[PDB]
Amino acid sequence: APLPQLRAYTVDASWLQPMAPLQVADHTWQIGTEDLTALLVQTAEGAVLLDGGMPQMAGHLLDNMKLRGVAPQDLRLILLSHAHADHAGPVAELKRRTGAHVAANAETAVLLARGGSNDLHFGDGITYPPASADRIIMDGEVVTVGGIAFTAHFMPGHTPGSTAWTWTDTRDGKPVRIAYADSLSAPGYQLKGNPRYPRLIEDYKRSFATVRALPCDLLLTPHPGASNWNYAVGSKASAEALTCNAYADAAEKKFDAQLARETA
Amino acid sequence: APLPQLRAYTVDASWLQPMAPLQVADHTWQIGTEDLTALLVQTAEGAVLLDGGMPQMAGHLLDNMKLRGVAPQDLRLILLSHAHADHAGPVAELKRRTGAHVAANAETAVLLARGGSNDLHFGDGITYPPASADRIIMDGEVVTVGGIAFTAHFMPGHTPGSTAWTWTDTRDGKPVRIAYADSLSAPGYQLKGNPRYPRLIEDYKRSFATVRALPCDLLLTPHPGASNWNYAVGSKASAEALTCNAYADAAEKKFDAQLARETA
Amino acid sequence: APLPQLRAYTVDASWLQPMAPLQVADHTWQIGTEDLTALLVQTAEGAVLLDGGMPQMAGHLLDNMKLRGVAPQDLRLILLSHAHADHAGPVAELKRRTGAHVAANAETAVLLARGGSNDLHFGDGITYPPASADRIIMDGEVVTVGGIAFTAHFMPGHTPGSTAWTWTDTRDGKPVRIAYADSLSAPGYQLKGNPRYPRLIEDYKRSFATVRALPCDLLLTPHPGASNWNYAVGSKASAEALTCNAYADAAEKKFDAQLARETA
Amino acid sequence: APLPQLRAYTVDASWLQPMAPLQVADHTWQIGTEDLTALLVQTAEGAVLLDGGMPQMAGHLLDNMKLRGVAPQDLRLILLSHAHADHAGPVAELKRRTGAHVAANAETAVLLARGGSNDLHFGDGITYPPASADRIIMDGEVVTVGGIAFTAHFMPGHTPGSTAWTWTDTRDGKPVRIAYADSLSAPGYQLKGNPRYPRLIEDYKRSFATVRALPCDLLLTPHPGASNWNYAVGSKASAEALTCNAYADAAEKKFDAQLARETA
Ligand SMILES: CO[C@@]1(NC(=O)[C@@H](C)C(=O)O)C(=O)N2C(C(=O)O)=C(C)CO[C@@H]21
Ligand SMILES: CO[C@@]1(NC(=O)[C@@H](C)C(=O)O)C(=O)N2C(C(=O)O)=C(C)CO[C@@H]21
Ligand SMILES: CO[C@@]1(NC(=O)[C@@H](C)C(=O)O)C(=O)N2C(C(=O)O)=C(C)CO[C@@H]21
Ligand SMILES: CO[C@@]1(NC(=O)[C@@H](C)C(=O)O)C(=O)N2C(C(=O)O)=C(C)CO[C@@H]21
Ligand SMILES: [Zn+2]
Ligand SMILES: [Zn+2]
Ligand SMILES: [Zn+2]
Ligand SMILES: [Zn+2]
Ligand SMILES: [Zn+2]
Ligand SMILES: [Zn+2]
Ligand SMILES: [Zn+2]
Ligand SMILES: [Zn+2]
Repeated sequence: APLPQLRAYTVDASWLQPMAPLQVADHTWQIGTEDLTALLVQTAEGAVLLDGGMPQMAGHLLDNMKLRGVAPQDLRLILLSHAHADHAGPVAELKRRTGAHVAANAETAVLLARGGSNDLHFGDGITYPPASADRIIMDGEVVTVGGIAFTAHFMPGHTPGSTAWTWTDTRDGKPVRIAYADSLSAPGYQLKGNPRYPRLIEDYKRSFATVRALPCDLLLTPHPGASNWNYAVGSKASAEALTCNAYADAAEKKFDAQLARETA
Repeated sequence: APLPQLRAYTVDASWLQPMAPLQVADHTWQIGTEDLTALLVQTAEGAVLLDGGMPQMAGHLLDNMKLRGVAPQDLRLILLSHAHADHAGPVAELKRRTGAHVAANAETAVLLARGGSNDLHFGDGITYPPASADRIIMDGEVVTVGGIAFTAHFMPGHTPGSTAWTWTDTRDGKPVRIAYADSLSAPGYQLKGNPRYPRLIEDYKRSFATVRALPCDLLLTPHPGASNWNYAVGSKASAEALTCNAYADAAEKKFDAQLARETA
Repeated sequence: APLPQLRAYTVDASWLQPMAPLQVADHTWQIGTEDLTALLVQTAEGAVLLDGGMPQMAGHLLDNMKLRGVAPQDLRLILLSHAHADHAGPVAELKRRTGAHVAANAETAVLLARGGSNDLHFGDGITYPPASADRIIMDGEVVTVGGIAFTAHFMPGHTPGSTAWTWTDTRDGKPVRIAYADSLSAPGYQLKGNPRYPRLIEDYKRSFATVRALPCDLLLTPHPGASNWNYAVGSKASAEALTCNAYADAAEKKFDAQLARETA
Repeated sequence: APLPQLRAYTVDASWLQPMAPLQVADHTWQIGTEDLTALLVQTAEGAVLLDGGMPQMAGHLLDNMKLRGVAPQDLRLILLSHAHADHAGPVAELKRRTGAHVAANAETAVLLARGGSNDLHFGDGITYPPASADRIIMDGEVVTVGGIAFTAHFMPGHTPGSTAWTWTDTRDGKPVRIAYADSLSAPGYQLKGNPRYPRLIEDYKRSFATVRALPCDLLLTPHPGASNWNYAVGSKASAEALTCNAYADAAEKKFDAQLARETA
């Protein structure tokens, strides 16, 4: 009766379905897969990547960047929603091959520094190659790259270092306010009385309020289905998208229903 | 006209005035200096150290531990109020010579991991030897060592990872509630509109409320004068001590007066 | 045509076949599996663990330590042959649950710090949870725990930080010289002209000489079959064991034959 | 009788005497001070910095880079001779302000990661702000930036991670072979029987041989006086420079004389 074999982190095939760059605004592009968001922001002094997807998407991300005429040495900064394997996967590899820097909060940095191991909820089930954060950022801090300002809004819950990012792009000269909000889901989390996360419910609730007040004309999420995006239909991909008010309100209903039946 | 020489971190002589162990409760001992708190908690399965003082206090701390009959290999865990050079100084050296582990929150851990460099307010002026946190702890988490439970209460302000520690000791069988609260001071901090700490005032204000609600019969602070302790007078050292309500209220008045004249 | 799924590191079932502690000398015990070595050395002031095996062996190792009456807080130090997933697997978990310290050379430490990712030969195929080395040790340095002295002998090759450990135990008062030598194999390695390891052949050759001159009356290896141990047969497990001279000489023949046909 | 105050690392004033860029070859420039070498190599795809000097030279280095028309975001890579405070001082600050990457061997990386603390010979006397290495390089590995190839040659001694760097520049179309060799000095080191560095003498001796065989038409050292450079006299600065054979031979004589009188 030998000990069990290691099991790999296997996801849906749509999460790994490569797609060509889809334009969101004048400078923002979706370069991930059909069901996993990876945002590229092209500026005058370099490019910014927000999330990367699964660990095996590093090559694909570099291909799409090459399609936009962004050389590896042109990727200046990597930003994260939260340091889980399905969003921060290729960060370590992308750092070795692009010469980019990684800005994250303290909670995301320590999790990224241990490759997602010892997760508060998942343990060691979803390990990815570890990467080191180069710059610790605080709640409400401003990151500027080539004239575009990225504001961090801490929204703890899914992970302690969950972050929503907001910046103002243009839609052919028309200023658009874009908010990239993190996941508000608690898949399988023990919500009440979790010894690894005592103030979990208080963090989630305040985070629901933080997403509602985001300056946002167009919302995006690490999973496009969470904000009702559909990357397949190209031009019509943002048609049935959700506001921030709808996003936080629908996520809270699921949280409360889950919180209620957890007591049963 | 050469570039200026490096300058060392020099403190008051009372901060480095060694003192014999002073008993606080049945298991809690003060083993630091006259004006710098270093708390030793002796249990059945090992000892816990809360803060260490200046970097040059490592030898003195080990001497006082030897006086209490605590061998180096008996120090099991090191806890921190905040990872500044005058409180977390000897941590790196104490880890090499005691085989102890260090529990800290994410914000304190990243600061401890870079030896206090790149401080949000002090820059590189107060560098100390870096040490690595072994266990990341969350707000309200419980650390237990030999039957004594240590609860963490996040109180950001002085540093982003400022933590107050509470535990229940005895005073000859009589249960006493001890709270070791961090500094609530902002010495020279730019409070309003600090780009390195945008939500600084909101963190301080909520932290004033957090210290008021601490379960506490006897309060201690990293600087004994802040809670009106006087380690010199031995038995009478806790006579004119302050409550948590008085501590947070007096610190807030100074904060507001400082906040008010900062606008001038 | 989606991107391929992650694959887990799967090994032979004998590598994960738990076994009861098998005594090697008066203080040295084998507490790993049938085909994976994990050595426990019990002293007067604590215990030392050499290697741990696969990542999923942490619980089993703690059980065997409990069988020898070694509490988790009695494990003082963890030593490594090399920081590959099949030998340094449970180190990160064993540190969280035993309060132990990890001594390794610089090369092993950086590899352990990135969880075996970005391997010089294996890439990211064999990732394990990352752990941090607490004490950097040099070639020929002495580690002492409870009167037993452990000498490190650098033997680069399999990994840049490969280390053989030697110490003198007793066999009922009779002093025995034990050498725990690392693997001398290069499974699938590109030997000549490897850009990630330019001086690879020079390191291997000098390492063959280093193992020959080890003070050794009884040799052990991370894979028991490499030194012709057979952990199943209990008392007869060390019968057909190899000397250090035979071990290094047989490994060199395979290296040269592999080096010769690599040119073809 | 209080404990002593911390003391700062104070050097000679010539070590901090800023100087304008002095041209060494078509692409190599000296941008440090009069008695501390900091080499800038300008290529088609970016710039490379070799060493930085004292920690307070970060601003000066960026000024000289601005004089050569090298923006901060144009510094792609930082290379180190050894991670002591007087050569690797501004690395941490230069990483935050240039978006550059740091390549170092394992031994230099761990020392750089702890800010030079716990030195094998100096203890905590010469602490500098810690920085993290982004890419671990092996002995003889090739680093290429914009068509210029940098070869690492490990030469342990002064520190375990001491590295000499060689590359081929031009002197108006004429190919020149430049070797930047590390210090071969052991100032105050205990050479024979040092428990922190057991094989110290063997490392130094083999390192004397490694510097002799360096492909070198023009040698430079972290301290210009060690190779008989004189940065003050501008055009005549490389007049009385030493070969590699002379450099290693003169350093060995001092080592042996020091080794001989250490036995007395
Ligand atoms: C770690 O990755 C996730 N979880 C899993 O893949 C497994 C472990 C599972 O929960 O079944 C996780 O969190 N995600 C999110 C998210 O909203 O972030 C959603 C929607 C669910 O999928 C990924
Ligand atoms: C970094 O150490 C401190 N600051 C200094 O020593 C210098 C830099 C200074 O501010 O003049 C700091 O913070 N302390 C506290 C505290 O309450 O924590 C008090 C009361 C003031 O002294 C120390
Ligand atoms: C990373 O673990 C090893 N390699 C593998 O499991 C796969 C990747 C494989 O090479 O097929 C590795 O090295 N080992 C050794 C050793 O001597 O250390 C031997 C004998 C072969 O197995 C393990
Ligand atoms: C750590 O910096 C050094 N040492 C000191 O500054 C003090 C501590 C001292 O030894 O008196 C050190 O090593 N250097 C070298 C070198 O060759 O690298 C030389 C020539 C001497 O100066 C610097
Ligand atoms: Zn997730
Ligand atoms: Zn997800
Ligand atoms: Zn402080
Ligand atoms: Zn203080
Ligand atoms: Zn291996
Ligand atoms: Zn193996
Ligand atoms: Zn030096
Ligand atoms: Zn020097």
